[PDB]
Amino acid sequence: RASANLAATKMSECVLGQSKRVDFCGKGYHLMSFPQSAPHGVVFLHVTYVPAQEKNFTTAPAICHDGKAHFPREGVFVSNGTHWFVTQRNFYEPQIITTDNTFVSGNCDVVIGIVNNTVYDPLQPELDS
Amino acid sequence: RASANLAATKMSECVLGQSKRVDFCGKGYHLMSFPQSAPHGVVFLHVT
Amino acid sequence: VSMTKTSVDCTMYICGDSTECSNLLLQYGSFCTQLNRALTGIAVEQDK
Amino acid sequence: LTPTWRVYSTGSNVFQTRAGCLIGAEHVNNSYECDIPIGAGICASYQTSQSIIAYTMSLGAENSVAYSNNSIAIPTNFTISVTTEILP
Amino acid sequence: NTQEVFAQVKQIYKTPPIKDFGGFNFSQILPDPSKPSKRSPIEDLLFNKVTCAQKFNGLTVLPPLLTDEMIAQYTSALLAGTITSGWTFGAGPALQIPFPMQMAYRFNGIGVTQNVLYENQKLIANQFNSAIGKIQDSLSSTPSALGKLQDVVNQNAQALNTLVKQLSSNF
Ligand SMILES: *[C@@H]1O[C@H](CO)[C@@H](O)[C@H](O)[C@H]1NC(C)=O
Ligand SMILES: *[C@@H]1O[C@H](CO)[C@@H](O)[C@H](O)[C@H]1NC(C)=O
Ligand SMILES: *[C@@H]1O[C@H](CO)[C@@H](O)[C@H](O)[C@H]1NC(C)=O
Ligand SMILES: *[C@@H]1O[C@H](CO)[C@@H](O)[C@H](O)[C@H]1NC(C)=O
Ligand SMILES: *[C@@H]1O[C@H](CO)[C@@H](O)[C@H](O)[C@H]1NC(C)=O
Ligand SMILES: *[C@@H]1O[C@H](CO)[C@@H](O)[C@H](O)[C@H]1NC(C)=O
Ligand SMILES: *[C@@H]1O[C@H](CO)[C@@H](O)[C@H](O)[C@H]1NC(C)=O
Repeated sequence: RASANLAATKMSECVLGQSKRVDFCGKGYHLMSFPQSAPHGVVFLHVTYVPAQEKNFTTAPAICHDGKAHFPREGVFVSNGTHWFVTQRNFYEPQIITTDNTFVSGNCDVVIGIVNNTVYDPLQPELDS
Repeated sequence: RASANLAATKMSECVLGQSKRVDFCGKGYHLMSFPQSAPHGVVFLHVT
Repeated sequence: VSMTKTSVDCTMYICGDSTECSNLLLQYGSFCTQLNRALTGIAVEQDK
Repeated sequence: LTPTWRVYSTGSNVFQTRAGCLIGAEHVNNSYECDIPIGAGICASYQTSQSIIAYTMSLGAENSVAYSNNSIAIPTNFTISVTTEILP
Repeated sequence: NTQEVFAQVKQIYKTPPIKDFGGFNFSQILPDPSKPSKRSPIEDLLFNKVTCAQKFNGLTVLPPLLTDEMIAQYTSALLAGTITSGWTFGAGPALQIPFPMQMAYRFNGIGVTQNVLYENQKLIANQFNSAIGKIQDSLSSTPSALGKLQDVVNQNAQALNTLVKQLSSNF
């Protein structure tokens, strides 16, 4: 009965939805689950997302631009050695640092590990032309 | 065995991740958790 | 969430006011003590 | 009290564990995954000529994450894996 | 049960030789190499707190498959993965990340911006260290802290003692 309650919970939270519980439905970031009837039991085919190929990058908590601290709206600041990019956490998709993906939260004196870089303003080129 | 299943679930959802379940791992907005071996048991240091 | 918090007096159940029955129960060991301890554990568990 | 049961093989097979002593299995100083749990961290397996080997089971492949207050590791590729879970 | 609770990790991760975690101090929870068994001070208190031993009536106690040292090695691997990688070591390859950035991740997890932590990094680190020290002190002082494990041990011991004493009755 405990096993069947667990099976019902897994059906509800992984077949009927996507569960954020870690290692509840498969090892990895759970995507789906498919029930399969079995003799006196049930089999779940837990479809999970597993990152594969890592790559080292230099990172900073914030970006000091124009005398103010810029933090990533969603992602992390990474550098390939010379240029700084903002990248989503779970997949390497470098993006140019702009004001759309970053938010200002003060000055640079207080953040530990902040680095000096430029933040592109998507309004200045239109203002010039 | 029920206690050990709960301990395994807490390990998976709090040591290996951040759980949004309320009061599952400590009282408050759960941040982390640290396993500690104990005689015939386990101790979790729920950082909240 | 809980169930009725019953308790059973093993000596009063097996035997009434009889003392010969009480002695014959005494020679059977500590079964009554185990039963009373189990029922008390159930009671405390219901409160918990 | 028959010699067929008592076999020691010059005493090399005799291995003293915490769960007792294992007779008839050769001790190996390297570690694999647990196959037959003897107890107290000792497991036995049938591996090559071919004989039972008693060893301290390996908890896993030792790893060392290259921690640094300045470097991060972000995956550039993924893997859609399907895990099978059986429940009565 | 032991193998399900403690063997969640697949590889025994190692804590880096230098502890530069932006002010966070895990010395109370990380293994102490000075003492013989690589157990953290908190684990030392936990093992010291929980406490007719030669029963010859057919009763024997089988040793657990996972020794206390192996359980401590699992615990150390989980701690090192959590500190160095975060939650990434339970969902695939362990991805290194500075601990202040991991805490920023977790703050976003609870619905608080990274902003809150990056200007309160020292304060939050000090609060975490003080909380860990208070756990150390409370475990050291209060004798009934580990009530559950001691209760389990006492229940098993009392059951065995009753089983032994049942040989004294005539039936
Ligand atoms: C990152 O650098 C460390 C430095 O020792 C190295 O061990 C590791 O393999 C590197 N990661 C990648 C993906 O190359
Ligand atoms: C980093 O990426 C930029 C992309 O704009 C490229 O121009 C530069 O050569 C790259 N540098 C390295 C070291 O990969
Ligand atoms: C990282 O730590 C080193 C010393 O361990 C220090 O010199 C450096 O400034 C630190 N960087 C950041 C971003 O904290
Ligand atoms: C960033 O630039 C400012 C002036 O633009 C300077 O005062 C500061 O020292 C720079 N930061 C670093 C880390 O060089
Ligand atoms: C462990 O066994 C190997 C077998 O080749 C041997 O070479 C080694 O000396 C042994 N070490 C100890 C400490 O017994
Ligand atoms: C990702 O991995 C797949 C195989 O798993 C491969 O076919 C593909 O080329 C890889 N992509 C990159 C960008 O490495
Ligand atoms: C961490 O705590 C230990 C004892 O609790 C103390 O000796 C040490 O100074 C603290 N800081 C560091 C960086 O180890």
